[PDB]
Amino acid sequence: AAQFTVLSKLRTPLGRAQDTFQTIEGIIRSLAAHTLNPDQDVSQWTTADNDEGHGNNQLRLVLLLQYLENLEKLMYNAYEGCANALTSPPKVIRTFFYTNRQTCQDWLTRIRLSIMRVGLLAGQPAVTVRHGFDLLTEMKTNELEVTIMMVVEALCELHCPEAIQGIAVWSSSINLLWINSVAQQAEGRFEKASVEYQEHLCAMTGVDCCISSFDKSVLTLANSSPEVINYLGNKACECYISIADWAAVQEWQNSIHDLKKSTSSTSLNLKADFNYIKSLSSFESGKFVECTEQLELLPGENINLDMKKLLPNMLSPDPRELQKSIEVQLLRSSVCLATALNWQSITENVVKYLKQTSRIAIGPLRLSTLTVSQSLPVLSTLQLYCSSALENTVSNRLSTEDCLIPLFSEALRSCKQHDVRPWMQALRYTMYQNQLLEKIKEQTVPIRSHLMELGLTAAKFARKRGNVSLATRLLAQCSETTAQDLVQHFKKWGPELDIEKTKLLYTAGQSTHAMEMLSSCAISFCKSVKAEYAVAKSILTLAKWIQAEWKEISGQLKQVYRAQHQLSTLSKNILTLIELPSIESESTVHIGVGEPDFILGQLYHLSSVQAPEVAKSWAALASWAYRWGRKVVDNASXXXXXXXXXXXXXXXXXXXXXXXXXXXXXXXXXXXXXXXXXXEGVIKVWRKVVDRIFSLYKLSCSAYFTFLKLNAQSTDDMIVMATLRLLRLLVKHAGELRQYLEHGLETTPTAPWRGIIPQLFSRLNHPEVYVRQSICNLLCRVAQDSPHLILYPAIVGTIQAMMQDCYSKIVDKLSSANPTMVLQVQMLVAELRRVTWDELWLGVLLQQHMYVLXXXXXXXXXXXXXXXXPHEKWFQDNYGDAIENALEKLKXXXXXXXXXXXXXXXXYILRLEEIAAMTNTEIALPGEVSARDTVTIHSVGGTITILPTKTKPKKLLFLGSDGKSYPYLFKGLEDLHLDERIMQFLSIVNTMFATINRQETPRFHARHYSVTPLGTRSGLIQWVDGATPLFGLYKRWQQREAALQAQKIVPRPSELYYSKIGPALKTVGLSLDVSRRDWPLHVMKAVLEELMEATPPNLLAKELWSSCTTPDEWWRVTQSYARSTAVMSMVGYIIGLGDRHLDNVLIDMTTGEVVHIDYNVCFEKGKSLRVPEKVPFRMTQNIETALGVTGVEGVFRLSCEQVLHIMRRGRETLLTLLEAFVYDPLVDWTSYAVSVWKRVKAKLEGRDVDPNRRMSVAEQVDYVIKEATNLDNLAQLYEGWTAWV
Ligand SMILES: O=P(O)(O)O[C@H]1[C@H](OP(=O)(O)O)[C@H](OP(=O)(O)O)[C@H](OP(=O)(O)O)[C@@H](OP(=O)(O)O)[C@H]1OP(=O)(O)O
Ligand SMILES: Nc1ncnc2c1ncn2[C@@H]1O[C@H](COP(=O)(O)OP(=O)(O)NP(=O)(O)O)[C@@H](O)[C@H]1O
Repeated sequence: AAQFTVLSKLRTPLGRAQDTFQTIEGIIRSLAAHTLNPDQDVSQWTTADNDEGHGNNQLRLVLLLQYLENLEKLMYNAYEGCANALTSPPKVIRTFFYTNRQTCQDWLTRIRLSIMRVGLLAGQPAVTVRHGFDLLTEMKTNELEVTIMMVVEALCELHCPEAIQGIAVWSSSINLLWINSVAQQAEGRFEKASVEYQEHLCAMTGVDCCISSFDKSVLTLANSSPEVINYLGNKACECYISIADWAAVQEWQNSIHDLKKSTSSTSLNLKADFNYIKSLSSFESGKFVECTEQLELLPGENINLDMKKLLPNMLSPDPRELQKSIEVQLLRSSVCLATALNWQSITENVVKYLKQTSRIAIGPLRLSTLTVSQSLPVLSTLQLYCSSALENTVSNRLSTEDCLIPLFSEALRSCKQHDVRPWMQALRYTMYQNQLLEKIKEQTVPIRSHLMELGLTAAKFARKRGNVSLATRLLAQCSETTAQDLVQHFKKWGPELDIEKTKLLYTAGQSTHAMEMLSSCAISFCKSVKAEYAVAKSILTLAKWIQAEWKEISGQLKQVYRAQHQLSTLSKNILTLIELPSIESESTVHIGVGEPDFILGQLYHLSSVQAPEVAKSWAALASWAYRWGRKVVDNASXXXXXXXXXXXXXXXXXXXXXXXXXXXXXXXXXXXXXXXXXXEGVIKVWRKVVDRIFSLYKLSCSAYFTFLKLNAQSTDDMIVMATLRLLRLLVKHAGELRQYLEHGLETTPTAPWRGIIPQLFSRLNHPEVYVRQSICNLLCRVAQDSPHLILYPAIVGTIQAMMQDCYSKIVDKLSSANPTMVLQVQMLVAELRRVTWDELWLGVLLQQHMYVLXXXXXXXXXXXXXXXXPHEKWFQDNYGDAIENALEKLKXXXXXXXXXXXXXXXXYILRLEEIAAMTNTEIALPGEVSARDTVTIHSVGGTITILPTKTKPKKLLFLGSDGKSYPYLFKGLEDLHLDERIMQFLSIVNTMFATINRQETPRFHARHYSVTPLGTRSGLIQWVDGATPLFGLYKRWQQREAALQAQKIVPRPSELYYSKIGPALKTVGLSLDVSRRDWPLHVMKAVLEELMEATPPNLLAKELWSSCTTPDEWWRVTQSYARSTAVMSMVGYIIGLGDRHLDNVLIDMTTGEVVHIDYNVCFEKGKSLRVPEKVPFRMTQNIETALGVTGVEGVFRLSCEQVLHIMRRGRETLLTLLEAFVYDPLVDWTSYAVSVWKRVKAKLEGRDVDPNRRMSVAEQVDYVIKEATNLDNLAQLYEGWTAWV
């Protein structure tokens, strides 16, 4: 319909071009006016004949908005155009829409204000958000506050506090301190938002309107225009209603009435049916008489004592009204059933009522599919589930498990992105059944456990968002206004309830009381029957809380330590917990280990022994032991004295004792030192002391091995860290603690080692004997049941005998299960290596022509001819006279003629038959690290394409069993060994975002491809599909502009830049012959400014908008793009990625994510070039506009801060991996690697640019953004970078 309207020059059956606009404008204005006053009763939009017409009204309202959205897109494409998103319309249409652009834009900006209200009414925040952003962008020259209000409300409905915060900062640069409060409410903090709203209202009116609430001192620690006043007043009521605080609602109503009567506002009025609120309060309080009496005033069919027309007339198409109607119907059914209990008397009519209610409640879920939303409504889903549960209990009389709401504790780890309202609705309908159980004499289903589970989960979610009052009420209900009250009232779900109470006490501010309660609870849990997950959780929580207050708790730990070798409540409790009866001695930790630090180790050991099935207990103990072991070993670089004195039957004894442990080939050095100092039983004491010093490493190794064995449950990020630590300790110290490493490696599984395989292969040249054997055995074992990860590396390596015997053994071991596969793999590798002739001859001739102006040339030519002796036959039959020509020219135009002929014949498409072809192959694809069900190669592409201007790349495709094509890129003489390390690093970084990705719609991810080297110079790189280069959009825009200007090729970036820098330099005195270094800064800034003003800054934004189908999809794609850009910007700045031109940045229109390809200018290599680069990442005009109206002030900055926080927390693993990359014999860095590692470490530690000052995450993000967005740095950049676009 939209296409027909645009293609007809707006001349539809509705009338002329103006009649259509007038009709749409009138309908939109009427609907918008009805939003302000819900009593307008718009004809054909608020009335229906039955319950089915009402759903149709909402459907029609959504369709109208979709039609307008498509019409605008088509008009824009008609007068401006796109780049592959939409097809160019005919010339006649383009000519008409180009001369009428002003009228079309004026009409749109004229109705944009009403469209936002209509979108807000229809429950489609995406429409109003997009329209608001478009309206704000045009406002570059009191309608500004209304737009901000609608935009903030829409963003609040979408649960996007980051965008709200960005908008607050953006608006602060134009009396808008109330936006932050809405941001707080968008995160689920209803208790704090109401207080902030009251504080703002008391200042915008001058009259105090506060109400009684929880202690404001601890509330903050746990987490003038009439329109603004009314908006804030209504939001406060909404916040109070969300947590179901009826008393607070009544108090707020009284306060609002008093404030209105004390200021004669005449415009401030709460828009909320209080009769419905009173009915809800009465129903929840158990007073069914008052509830049924109050329900008679609400609209709709009378309470049960036709079925199709249950909803009343004049109903607004607002989903909020539908939710209220459904709630009223549910309450009526519940009251009717309760009165009927005290089976077809009053059970026959209620079933039909509930069935109709359920049929109506599925409307919103159905509408959620018409628009690609990727998610279902939350309140609407629970309404339908509650109706189903009520229907089941009315017919089964609470006798089947289907009568309960399917809300369990499992939602704790899968629904962290939702507020507490769903739990409130579930609890409201569950308590009714619990109370109803008292009127059923027959057997029923146990609801007490379900109620306890729901209450505990609701309390946990309430505490996680600062709602102390709600959490207190829920905990009290489960247990059947000041912190002191909570302390005096709280100090299969027993242990969970106790731990939750302790956590709430800690959140309220009483850390000492919470610690004491946890200690008392742990002492009892350690003497329980099961206590599996209860002891570990309590001990780990107590240990974590102790580290927080390390300054105020260090004194107590010392006292408890001294008390053990011979006290407050917490100290005595800790003493009793560690002194419990069933491996760490004080002698091995009395050298450089702090006294309070030993208590933590004992606590970790106790947690690990009381719960051997918990992986967390082992990981914590292993980490603590490893850190202290490294510290004691670094710092160290009675029985012993008695043994030495007895075995040596005054200064000599002291010297010998000092030399025995001075700095412990070691045996020879010790013997020489002893002989030179004293002048053989010293070997026993020396061995005993060296073994005692390495006790921490042994304990850490045992704990790490146990943790890895328990993961054959825990995040892979921790697994990679443990494996890296074990490998590093085994490489560094191998002979001192070999007894543990040997057995552990011989018994450890092979699943947690699939992430450090390259490091294992790299450490195969260790200067030891059993170390190499152990690594080889581990790799051989990994090959079994998983040969797709050892096949290519072993085959390439086998194609210093230490680095050869291991590879041969691995290949032999892997060939014992499929010799045919190994042979085919070797044949394929050989064919690929030989498919890298004409190219060699051309290169040799070109090099000789330049190196000529003797015997070296003759020798090189002879070697090349000897090396060259389907495709080779043709080359030989066509140029076999080369040898004769070279021999005749030895005693020289033949070489020049051959080179010229080759160059002329060079100026792509090849065939596989002439350059063999297998089928039904069972070889793994080149790179299947993450593939549970590996796909084998099925065929090979019959054609090969050669990429021009980029050396000699070959695009080869591979067929799979899944009938899908997998493109690849073959490179010759590139040495892609370093790229593989970068790709592995990217995967390790992505590994740290697994936890945060479970409760965030826009996932934190860094797109990357696979790199498979095929030797020392060649390699196979994966091809990225679905992502287009950013330069394409600029090129298409240039072509469109040229075509438009032709009526009434395109220049290259260098040609366009010089054409402007020439006259500018000539107008000041200098000339083009002057060196680029000696160029005025003002001239460069002026040319950059002139170039930016000529290019449109919304190319990418418009392309992304035109690619999406619905507003919801547009919002999802925009958020995905912002988060991906932030993640890649921080990753690139941390590693030091450079050369970020338009051809190296790709964009996936399907999802909105970005992906980089070239990585040869990493590790700050772009800073030292002919034209140095001073920007950390690309933040040009087009990149910033695609982020929205606020730019880098909202989601981008916050996402960047989050990414930096995660990296700073997990920098240990990144540095460990980088160290391994540095010490790699297969990586060609050319102490450059040491400098690179130090630079990365400094950036990760926050000490990027500072002598001794350590910056913060926010400061670092701000500094990087400022350095990447300033015009002074973008002007003095290479012209090929295209800083103006
Ligand atoms: O109360 P719980 O249900 O046990 O929640 C805890 C804990 O919550 P609190 O910090 O509010 O006490 C943390 O939840 P998030 O921070 O991830 O939202 C997190 O612990 P940390 O972040 O402090 O490490 C995680 O525990 P963990 O990360 O160790 O798995 C989690 O669940 P569990 O404690 O049950 O594991
Ligand atoms: N993984 C990839 N996926 C898709 N396209 C790619 C990939 N890698 C490179 N390309 C593109 O395919 C071509 C490969 O040629 P390439 O050799 O990378 O260009 P180049 O000028 O030599 N830059 P460089 O790679 O640093 O030498 C270029 O046009 C790249 O933009």
